[PDB]
Amino acid sequence: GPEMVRGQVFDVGPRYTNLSYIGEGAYCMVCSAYDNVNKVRVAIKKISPFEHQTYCQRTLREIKILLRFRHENIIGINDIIRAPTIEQMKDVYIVQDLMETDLYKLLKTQHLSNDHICYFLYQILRGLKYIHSANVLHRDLKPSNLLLNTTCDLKICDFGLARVADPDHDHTGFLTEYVATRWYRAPEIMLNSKGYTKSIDIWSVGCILAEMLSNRPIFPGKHYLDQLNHILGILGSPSQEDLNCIINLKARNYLLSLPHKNKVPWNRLFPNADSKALDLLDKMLTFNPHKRIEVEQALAHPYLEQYYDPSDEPIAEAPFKFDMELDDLPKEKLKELIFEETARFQPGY
Repeated sequence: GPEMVRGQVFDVGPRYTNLSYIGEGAYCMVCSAYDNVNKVRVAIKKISPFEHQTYCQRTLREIKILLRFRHENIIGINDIIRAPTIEQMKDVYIVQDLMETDLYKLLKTQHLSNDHICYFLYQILRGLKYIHSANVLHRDLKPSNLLLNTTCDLKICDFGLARVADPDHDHTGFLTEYVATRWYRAPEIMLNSKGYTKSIDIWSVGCILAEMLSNRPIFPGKHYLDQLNHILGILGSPSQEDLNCIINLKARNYLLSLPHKNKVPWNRLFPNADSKALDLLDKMLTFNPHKRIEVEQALAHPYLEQYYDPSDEPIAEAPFKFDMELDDLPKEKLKELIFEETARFQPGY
């Protein structure tokens, strides 16, 4: 019958032996297993999304993106297991390269050399350039979404919150709430942004970089507005012309109402960090999203010159303009669309 893992059913069938449980989630469960056709241990997350209309949007988005992206710094999909019919399908299993750890697990325990920090940051930017070249925004870059194997190869995962970029419809009101992880939110998310620009991802990488320099998140806000307060605590009060790009008065006046606080110098917060690294951190974490450095510009920064090579930093061939309108879609057209996009892995194809 179906083999079990910590109680639940985990029937990944005759290609994947020797189940070895790793973790859980709201609808996830991930296990180690032996891939008999290719003789390598692989990862498998078992998604059970079809009850919540919001979980199918996150599942169809990840699956669609991941299959079209092919990049050494973005996790791929090796296989997909589901039932042969739509109505027998209660689960979808995604087979990925097994990855021993992630940056979150590693920052909790290991203190990174400057060579490691430089290398991990290069790998993030190089895969991000491919994402942005496909006109995709990740929107949830944090350490736990950066996998690593035992030779410190880095791969970006979990495109569940990703959108096709849309800079012309990015503006919104003050305190317009947001799904992505709080500690890595750009300040403009809390002021006037829906997170539909590429600059939303650079800020998160900036945050990852700061956390790599010190094994500590730089802006650990505890609720939605403390986040903005943490950022201004270190960047200092936004300049006049910075404020002169915030047209929304509810956001502009909140900023005016705060007492003047001085910039905290980076060399102070990170006094054994490479000075080249602090200067790029500066450009990645500029308050003004338009002043903020772009991904390809970050790759050509002197801090990464030992690795920089634009001919070896590939861009996507197939960009999206298919924002796919997934959230005007009922229970069933999501399930039927997840069913259709996985067909290329079913036997008889």
